[PDB]
Amino acid sequence: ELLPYPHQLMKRLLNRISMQSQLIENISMGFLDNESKLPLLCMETELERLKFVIRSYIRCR
Amino acid sequence: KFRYMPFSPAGTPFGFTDRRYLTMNEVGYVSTVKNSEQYSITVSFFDVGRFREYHFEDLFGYDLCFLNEKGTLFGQSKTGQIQYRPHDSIHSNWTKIIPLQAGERITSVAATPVRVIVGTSLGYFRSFNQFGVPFAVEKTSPIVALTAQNYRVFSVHYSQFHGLSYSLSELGTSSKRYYKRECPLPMSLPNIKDANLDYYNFNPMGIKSLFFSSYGDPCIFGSDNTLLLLSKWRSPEESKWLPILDSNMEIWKMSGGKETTDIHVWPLALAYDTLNCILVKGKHIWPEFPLPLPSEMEIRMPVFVKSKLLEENKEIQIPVSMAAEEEYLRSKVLSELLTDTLENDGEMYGNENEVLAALNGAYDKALLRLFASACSDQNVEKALSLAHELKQDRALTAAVKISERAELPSLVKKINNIREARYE
Amino acid sequence: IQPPLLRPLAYRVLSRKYGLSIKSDGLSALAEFVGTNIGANWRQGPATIKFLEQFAAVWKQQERGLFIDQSGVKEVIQEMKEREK
Amino acid sequence: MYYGISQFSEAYNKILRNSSSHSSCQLVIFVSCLNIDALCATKMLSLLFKKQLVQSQIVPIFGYSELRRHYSQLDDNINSLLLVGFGGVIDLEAFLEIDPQEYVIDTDSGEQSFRRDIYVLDAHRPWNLDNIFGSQIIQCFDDGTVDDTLGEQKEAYYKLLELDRKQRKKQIHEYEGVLEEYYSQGTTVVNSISAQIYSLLSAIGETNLSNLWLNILGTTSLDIAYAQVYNRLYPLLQDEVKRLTPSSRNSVKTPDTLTLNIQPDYYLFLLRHSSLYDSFYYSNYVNAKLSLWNENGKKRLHKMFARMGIPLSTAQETWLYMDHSIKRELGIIFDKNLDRYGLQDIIRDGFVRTLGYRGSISASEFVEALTALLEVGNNSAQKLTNLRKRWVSNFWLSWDALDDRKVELLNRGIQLAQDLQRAIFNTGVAILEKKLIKHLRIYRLCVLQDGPDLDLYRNPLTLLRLGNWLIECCAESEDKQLLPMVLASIDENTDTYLVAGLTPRYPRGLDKKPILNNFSMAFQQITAETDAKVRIDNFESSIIEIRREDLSPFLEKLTLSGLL
Amino acid sequence: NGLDTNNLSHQEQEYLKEYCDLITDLKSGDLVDIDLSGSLVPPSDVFIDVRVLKDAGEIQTEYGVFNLIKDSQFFVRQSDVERLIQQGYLQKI
Amino acid sequence: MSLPAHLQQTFSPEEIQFIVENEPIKIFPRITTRQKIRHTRWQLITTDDKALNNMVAMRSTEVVLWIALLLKQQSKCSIVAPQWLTTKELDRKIQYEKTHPDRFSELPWNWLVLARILFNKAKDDFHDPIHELRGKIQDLREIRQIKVLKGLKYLNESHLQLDNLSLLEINELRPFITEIMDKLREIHTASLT
Repeated sequence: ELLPYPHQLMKRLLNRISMQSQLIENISMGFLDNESKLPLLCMETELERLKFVIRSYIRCR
Repeated sequence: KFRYMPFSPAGTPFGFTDRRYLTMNEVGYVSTVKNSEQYSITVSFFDVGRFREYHFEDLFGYDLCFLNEKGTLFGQSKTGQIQYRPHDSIHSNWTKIIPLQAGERITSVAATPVRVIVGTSLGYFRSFNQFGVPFAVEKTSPIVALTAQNYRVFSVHYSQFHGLSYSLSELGTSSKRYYKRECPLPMSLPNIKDANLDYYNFNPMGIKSLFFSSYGDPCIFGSDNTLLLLSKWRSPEESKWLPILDSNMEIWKMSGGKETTDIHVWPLALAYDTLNCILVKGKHIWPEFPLPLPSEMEIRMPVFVKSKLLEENKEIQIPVSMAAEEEYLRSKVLSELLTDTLENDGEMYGNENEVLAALNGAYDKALLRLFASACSDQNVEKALSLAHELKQDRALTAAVKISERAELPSLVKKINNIREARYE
Repeated sequence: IQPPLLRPLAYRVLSRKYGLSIKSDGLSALAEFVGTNIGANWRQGPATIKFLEQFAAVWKQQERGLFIDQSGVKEVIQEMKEREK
Repeated sequence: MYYGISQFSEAYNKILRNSSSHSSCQLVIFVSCLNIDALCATKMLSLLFKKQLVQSQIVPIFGYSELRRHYSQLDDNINSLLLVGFGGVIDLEAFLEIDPQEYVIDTDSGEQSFRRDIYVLDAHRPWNLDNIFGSQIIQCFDDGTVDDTLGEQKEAYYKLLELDRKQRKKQIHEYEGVLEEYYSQGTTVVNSISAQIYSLLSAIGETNLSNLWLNILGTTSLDIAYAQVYNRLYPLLQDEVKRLTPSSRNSVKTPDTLTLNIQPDYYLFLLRHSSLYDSFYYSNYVNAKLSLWNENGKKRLHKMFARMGIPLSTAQETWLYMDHSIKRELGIIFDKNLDRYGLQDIIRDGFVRTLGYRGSISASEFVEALTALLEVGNNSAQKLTNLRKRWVSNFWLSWDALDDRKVELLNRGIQLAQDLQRAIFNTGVAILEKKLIKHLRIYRLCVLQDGPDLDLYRNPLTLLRLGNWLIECCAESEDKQLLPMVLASIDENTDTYLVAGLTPRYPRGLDKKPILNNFSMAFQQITAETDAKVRIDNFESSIIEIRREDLSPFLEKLTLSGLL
Repeated sequence: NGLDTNNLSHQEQEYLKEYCDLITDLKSGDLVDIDLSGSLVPPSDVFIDVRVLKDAGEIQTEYGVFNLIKDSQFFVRQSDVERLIQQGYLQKI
Repeated sequence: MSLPAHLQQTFSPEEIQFIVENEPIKIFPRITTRQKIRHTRWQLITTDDKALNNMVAMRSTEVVLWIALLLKQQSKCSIVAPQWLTTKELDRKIQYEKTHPDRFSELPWNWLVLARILFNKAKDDFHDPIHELRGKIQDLREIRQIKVLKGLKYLNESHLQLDNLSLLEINELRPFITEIMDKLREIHTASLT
């Protein structure tokens, strides 16, 4: 059975993903202009995993 | 009689192996490998980001190795040759020979950010600057071990007539001071199985390691393996040694009553409230050339009775009251040490003050558990003494609630009077 | 005009949108098209997106960034925008 | 000179400062394809760059013209360019027509900085004085032997560059004489590129057992060409193996257990992988000593086996399948019989790296498998370009086989090496019987029209292998004068003879400075003078491609040339 | 299509084109941040060595142009090379 | 369709590995990410950033297993071996399984996947030799497989209970057991009036 759609949780996660992507883009601009890209890679991998989970759930729905 | 041999912290004898750890510390573990009688030297660094490992063959085979973040010290006790290599090595690795009389050998060495420390079996002491310029030449009791945490310096002097002794000093960049001078050391030397005898031949004192704490407080791991720490060292009059950790008792308790001989304990450094120590297994006391990750063990008081623990055993079990007593004692000692460190050395990190507050809360909780135990004993005097020992009046509120749970009118009245006094 | 500045922008707007390869020369040609407007032409960004969509609909070919066909497609999309005006 | 051996790690740090960015891949690496030492050095450099996480590109190159065409397509985002095993002897700045002023950025402050920096590495000791000194974008790497030899050369060169009167004429003549004495000298390799990379990794402290094995493989590749340099390097490799050797010894066998072993490695052909008799048969030194190309030599080998007392069938049986006790007795049998036959030079020491159940492998057999993979890993100018792409694919295949997980690829290389060595031995015996080599007294001339292995010798590796077999025969033969040798094989499709110079060498028992190679400059002068087409695009100047009809007049002009 | 016309019926081909348009439209708008056409394999490897299965030539990246010359290896993050692998131009380093 | 046919019923082994990676694990850092009172930050949205930013060299800390392995790819991280992943604990579990053929030893549901991943990467961190742990894991797997065979011999349509069974074993057994039980339930329902 299809589960009821949690709109609030999905929207909050999407907003967090958008803010994280914007912050990563700002950090990329600053780097292109401390200087350690390991945290940026960690954030990018976290965003990729979260987006993959969300897309998998949406595709199953 | 006593045999004078070079001493390197966490040093490992070659033994059967051609290679051995020249010295080991939190800054790094140095291992020398014999190569056609020219022992190749490798200097590993635990902080990979801060320092890059460098390995160099050594024809000298310097038997003394000291490691500090500013630079690595190397010394050949018999020849007197001493080489100091800066970790950055931007300054050239200076080397020199010290005047060693017939029968004189370097018992230990120590490194300082601006100075180099040298001690001899004959007791002659030579001070040299970071550039190798000899800043002082002196004679003292034979400094069996030398330890220096940055500017702070802690050494152990010993002789058959002088006995066990230790000198503490905070030289600094300037205004050199000796907090203690050859003060007697309350430690027991090992009796002089075959592997332990070989380890005694390598280190006649039997000290597994002599090292300052992460905060800089003096510490040492004796042959008895019961860790000792110099509490209140900032005030020389009130300074006192503390058997903060009994490694044998900890090993037995973790074994659950089993007595294991192959297991051992080998400390490289002591983090705050936790010892970074490798637990060597097998016959050899010293660890093998491959380095297992150090075992982190929190400080444990020796107040636990092995007979009582065995009676509980009938994986070891401890009485709740005994656990509360040990917890309160450890928390009080840790709070005093943290107060001294924050007052004098300040805070290297801002979390230390919050940790001290949480430790005070935990000490109050242990005192409340002991107060409940005294309530079970129905000794109102003992319960009131515990409540008076309680640090916080907010915890005294819980103490008064516990007294009401004990339904002792005298304890409740005394707790109310104590509440009024604390409000005053 | 400012091909380096538009390069991440063109790369996103094209490759993320369709999987189409964008040559550096094609990005430079799009930069010259953007610089045809004296100031920054933010609406021309959506115009370039529409041009890429029309190119995918008509040519339906990968590696559209070679710009030999993309320049003619840009002229076609510009004529379409002129007809829309 | 421009970068000291101790300063190699500093140059690597500068490369990191220039091209190290998670945002962009700003590094590019160029390696001469079909070069074993360059391949090992590039593998070590790629591992170091992977540890550094700096993104980069690797493109194998076959010739100097290919290198120039690759430089034409360089991306400006790449701020650093690396060369491995090539370009040192030549003035790469003159070849590529590079302009430091065009490249220099923020030249002022007395600091030189360029948008793209070119780092050069080459095994050959000779290096163009302009390459070492004139070009700043070029940053030559040397072991210090170049600096020691070029102290006077650099003094004279700088004095000549400064100088523009009869006394001034005398000074300029002295400078020109010093420069010319440095010039017109046969190229020779004095150090391995893998050895230089290992020295840089030691300055960084990054050297490990795998990197030491790679450097040992590069030195082993050099060994046949320069046994003297191999002897100079072998004690250093042994010292490094001792320093990096694990403390545990005689460890219990398990697949993970890995170590490098300094053990005897007899001069035989894949003795671990080939039968004992066949390993003796395919050994160039064994053939050159016993005259095995003759049936008398084969019978002498059989008599030697009989004197050793091993059954001839036991020797001919696969070495892996041979009896366990005979394997242990083989060392004593060699010590007894090689002295009897005078072939005691066959006994030799070589590093053999082991990994548990995967077992030990000698550096010589590994290098042979790598050379076989390079040779056979897979409009005439277009066909040559496709063949160069196939050579780059073979280089990539050998690089993949360098990975320990590709042990099957290494085994395929070993089988290809067995086949290639068999073909080389057959061709060499046939050439000895045919007397195709001619003692012209200016050089030794040999031209191949045989159908078999001509397409293989079109590959320079196989051509050089056949030349090395013939050179071993001539060196062991005392009557044969040590003279430069010319080997010319032609592929029918291209219809062009691949002529490569071959310097004479002393017999393996002998160990005298190696003969310098005049073939490079001789072929350059002969190509400039003769109308016959000759190709110098390949990184090896001695190797040259000339049309089938073009070769004979070119050969006459070569005999006429005074450089040979 | 997210990244054999004779076998399909004409109506089936129109339906497949409509489905591809619907997929592109679903990615085009809300939830555009994540490429819905992106691979459903979990991101097990952040970085993976990549080299050309085919000599396609220059290729785009986040901030770089990489030549795909035959048998040319690379070291890059798996996410950037995922599209190139979907193209089939580069396989397993 | 959006869901692969094999994935319609059970999770893939890679998906189970991803879940195990989502689990946390202790490790020893080698970088003083914590800054003294006298810098890039993780700022993770799905996991704690404070632990990573407070990591110091040789200071044991716990983090999600995927991030732990990512750091272990660098020399800075050394994973802490699980206590149950010790030779003595494995021998205890084997003895428990031998004494209780019916009752599985209380291994974690991801015991097999975690042991395999650690053997792939964390083999160096093990103080005990990796080969002995691998042999003990194989023995425990064989014992659990024999117990699973007996349980399949004792299947029932109503329900089943598998307390200490590995998550990977449950995922592997899901298709066959689910199909067999569903077919038996359908047969019983058709038999029902």
